[PDB]
Amino acid sequence: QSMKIAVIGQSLFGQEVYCHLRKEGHEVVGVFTVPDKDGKADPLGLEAEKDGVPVFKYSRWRAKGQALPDVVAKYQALGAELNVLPFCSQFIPMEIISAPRHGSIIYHPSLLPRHRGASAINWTLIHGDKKGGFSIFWADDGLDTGDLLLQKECEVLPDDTVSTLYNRFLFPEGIKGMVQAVRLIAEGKAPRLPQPEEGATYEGIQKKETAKINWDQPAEAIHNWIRGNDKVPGAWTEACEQKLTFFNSTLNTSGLVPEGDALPIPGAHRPGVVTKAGLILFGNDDKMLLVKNIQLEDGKMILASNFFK
Repeated sequence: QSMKIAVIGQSLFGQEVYCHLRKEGHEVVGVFTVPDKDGKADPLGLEAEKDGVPVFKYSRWRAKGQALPDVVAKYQALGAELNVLPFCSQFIPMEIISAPRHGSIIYHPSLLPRHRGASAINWTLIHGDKKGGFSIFWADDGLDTGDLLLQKECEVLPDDTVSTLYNRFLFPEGIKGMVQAVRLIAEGKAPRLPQPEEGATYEGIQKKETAKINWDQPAEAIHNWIRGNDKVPGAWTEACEQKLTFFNSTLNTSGLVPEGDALPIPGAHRPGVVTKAGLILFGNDDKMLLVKNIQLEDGKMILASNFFK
């Protein structure tokens, strides 16, 4: 009923799940989160520090092919009965996952078995999926193969980005879903729903490097690529001697015409055009998409229409 929980996670999502668990009467025995980065502490770590809950910060969890003995010891002192992984950027070693009585439950922002692995919201959108959602699932010895506890779906809209889909649904409903899952576990009523084999896909973490734009694709695929990396890590290309990151794409180009200032883009099927509406780009089908914002290599964010000032 009133459980000793280890929270392994990060970000405001992790903070909120932490706060709710405390409000429901559970004891958070410890929090494992990410290091400060940079000069900025993780908000879940800061909140737990306010409360005097143990807080441990790690980027890597392993050495010599095993869980870090340091982390195992710190973890074993806590006596956790359940692990909750609200927003966890990596896979946690099996030695920690399998330790508690009640097991480990994990939030994953896609409709498992679709998009197993990291960056699942990015891959949802990169593939132009028409539905998306999140799962809370029981960790097993596999990679995001564990039985579901609950799953909630939402419609994906044609210009949705990682940030808009997260803020509209996966964040607010996902927090609610994790909290509901813990309540069911506390009550001894949590479902176990084995994942079907049909439709399983896997992708790994999407770092800035692999967000580089492939121009040899139809406009619709390039639009899905840009929005599926917006805002993090940010789809990019090299143009005008710098690395430019593109945000806020749309395929609504009704009434637009390709007149303005050329933006030559090595490797693209046609040059981009800077217009009053934004940056017009062409896919390899000579169809257009429109990018409204550009982030310069130095980090400055601009309206694409203002690129040449």
